[PDB]
Amino acid sequence: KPHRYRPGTVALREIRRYQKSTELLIRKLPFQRLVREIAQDFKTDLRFQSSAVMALQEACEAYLVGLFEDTNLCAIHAKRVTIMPKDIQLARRIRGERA
Amino acid sequence: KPHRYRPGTVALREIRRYQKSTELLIRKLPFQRLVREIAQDFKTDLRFQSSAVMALQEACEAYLVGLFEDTNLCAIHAKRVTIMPKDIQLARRIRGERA
Amino acid sequence: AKTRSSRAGLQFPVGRVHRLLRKGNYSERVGAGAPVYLAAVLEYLTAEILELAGNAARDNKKTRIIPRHLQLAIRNDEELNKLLGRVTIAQGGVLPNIQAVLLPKKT
Amino acid sequence: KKRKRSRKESYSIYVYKVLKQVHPDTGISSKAMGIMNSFVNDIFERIAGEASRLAHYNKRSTITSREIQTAVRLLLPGELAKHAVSEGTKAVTKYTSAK
Amino acid sequence: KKRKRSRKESYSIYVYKVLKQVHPDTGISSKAMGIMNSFVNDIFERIAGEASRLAHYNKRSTITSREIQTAVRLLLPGELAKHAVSEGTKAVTKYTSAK
Amino acid sequence: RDNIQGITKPAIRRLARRGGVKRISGLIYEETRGVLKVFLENVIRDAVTYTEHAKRKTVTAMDVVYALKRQGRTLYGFGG
Amino acid sequence: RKVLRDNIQGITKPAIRRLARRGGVKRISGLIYEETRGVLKVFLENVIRDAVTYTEHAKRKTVTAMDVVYALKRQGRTLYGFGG
DNA sequence: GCTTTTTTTTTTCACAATCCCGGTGCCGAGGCCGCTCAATTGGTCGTAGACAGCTCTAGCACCGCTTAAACGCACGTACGGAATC
Ligand SMILES: [Ca+2]
Ligand SMILES: [Ca+2]
Ligand SMILES: [Ca+2]
Ligand SMILES: [K+]
Repeated sequence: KPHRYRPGTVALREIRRYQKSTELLIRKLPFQRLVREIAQDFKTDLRFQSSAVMALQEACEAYLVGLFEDTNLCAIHAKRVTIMPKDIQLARRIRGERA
Repeated sequence: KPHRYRPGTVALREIRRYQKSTELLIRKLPFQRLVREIAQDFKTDLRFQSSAVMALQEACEAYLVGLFEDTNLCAIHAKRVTIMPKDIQLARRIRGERA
Repeated sequence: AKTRSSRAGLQFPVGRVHRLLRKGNYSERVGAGAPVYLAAVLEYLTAEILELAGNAARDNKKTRIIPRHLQLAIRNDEELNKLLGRVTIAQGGVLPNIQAVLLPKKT
Repeated sequence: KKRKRSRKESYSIYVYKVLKQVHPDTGISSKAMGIMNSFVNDIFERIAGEASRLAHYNKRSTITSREIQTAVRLLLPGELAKHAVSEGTKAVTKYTSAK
Repeated sequence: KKRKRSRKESYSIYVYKVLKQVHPDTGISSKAMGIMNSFVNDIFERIAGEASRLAHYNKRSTITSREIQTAVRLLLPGELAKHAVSEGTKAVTKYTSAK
Repeated sequence: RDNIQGITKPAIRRLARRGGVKRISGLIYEETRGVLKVFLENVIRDAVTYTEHAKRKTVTAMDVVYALKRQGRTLYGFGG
Repeated sequence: RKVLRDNIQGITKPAIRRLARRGGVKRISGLIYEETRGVLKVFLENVIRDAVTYTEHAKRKTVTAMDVVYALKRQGRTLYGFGG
């Protein structure tokens, strides 16, 4: 028969991979476009120094990565393995991010 | 005439009662002594203004009430009504008061 | 004519530091010890991090320190970590850490 | 040739010098060095700021090495604080006697 | 003969003045007054510091009403910001127009 | 000197009432106590550090208030 | 020149799954991905608005890496390795 | 105590991913160099703040009341957490 890893066993592989590495995990252009998309909403016809778009990405990915950390702890607090939007909202509530 | 409120019913009354009031909930001298006790470990034969002990209490209690608020949510996140050590540790882990 | 750093036994520029102080609107007047003390503390903290980063670079069989090495040094060291609690190292990644309950049952 | 690029200061040489005192055979990446530069600048502003406030809280016009010290005690964690306080003190004591 | 209390400033006369504008019949407890006074001082120091960094970041020696405004858009939330700016502008416009 | 026990169960309950908490495990009263201790250490240390820098033997409101602010826990109504 | 598309969708499911891998997450609800985007969006709004303000104050028409950095430090999210 | 079925734990490989080396090539660390501007020296001048002296404030210690609050036990209900689906 064909091989097939049990549900979770690649997920853990992925975890080990991505914690071991430093490379940015969102695709660089879509991020770029999104930044400019959001930029507009405040001021039209604006330029960005790449270094500024990159500094935004580093900062984003970092924020999101920590949020998952806090989130996973909220899931595990509710005797789950599966993160949910209710987990995120708690992290963010406790963090002070939103009310 | 053996009249008893069921478990949780005065707890609620209390919650209502104390949220409504502003007075400090820790007895003052014991608090004072604790401050002075802790003070010694940094610098001996200190004195305190009475107002500096009150600023410390106002702050501590406020700290604690707040920490409870977040603890309570973490209880409820695990489908509990009763706050537990682990809830407090999560509250603080997410807040970043400890690892 | 000799450097205030060499007079204090230091690498970091006592003179630069003194100027940044004056010019940074921290106070009207700046004692002559201040930049000597400040420059030294900045040197001590730089050195502490460079020992550790360096070790975590040697560990990786890499001759040059990179952000990862900094991150590993800092995050793995109780105190450095606190000091840099709300700091984000670019290109640093995170410490290998998989919560226990997410591993399968070990034997 | 055209216009030469305007002077941007850096701690880079002083980081290098330090580096070779600690790990001679160890070197350092462009991005790494940028991080060191952020870190030094960071802790400047932190300590300078705390010293500014110390002086101003005591109606002092002068940030002396006393301010820088107390500041460092307020701002550094235990073992890091001590060594800081040593190396600063050392280095003033040397500076003083070398006039 | 006794005359030894310091002389320490406050915003209390202006808190009272502004109070008699919005509610001329109501007064204010001492503890309330001192919350208000901390309040003003807080926000002073918040606005000022940002404006001090705006300048220093843009290599300028002068905090102007341009920096106060920029700080204010940065430091206050949406609708408060709007009215704060609006009131700021008005006040300055009226002062150029007087002398 | 073990004044930490002066932070009674009742007083602890009260605080948690005001935090909208309904039911409380027995192990919390000690957990609370530790936390409360750590908080005070961090605030008092800093406060006294301000005291020692102004060369005094008497800790002032301001000392506290200036510490609390460093600690991000800014306090209104004691001379901010 | 041109007004931009609807890009928020470019923060793909793969990418969001990878980021939550870096965070030690093993299993992921279906609903996570859109919720993340909203969070990510609000984050970028908040920083960029602040950055653009630093831009606007300097009367420049090009957001600099330092604008981002100053904003990020304002937001309590201090970033090393891009200046200041 | 018997006896069969599940059920658990152990055995035997087959595979797939990961790891590790040497090889190859590219580019950025590293350092040299020449010039500039920012630190240093060696002056003077003013006042910040160290210091001594004094006032008197508010911090400390102790006493004895009268409660309100803590405590410590008796009793049971509703809640947490295991098990099952
Ligand atoms: Ca060494
Ligand atoms: Ca004088
Ligand atoms: Ca149940
Ligand atoms: K006194």
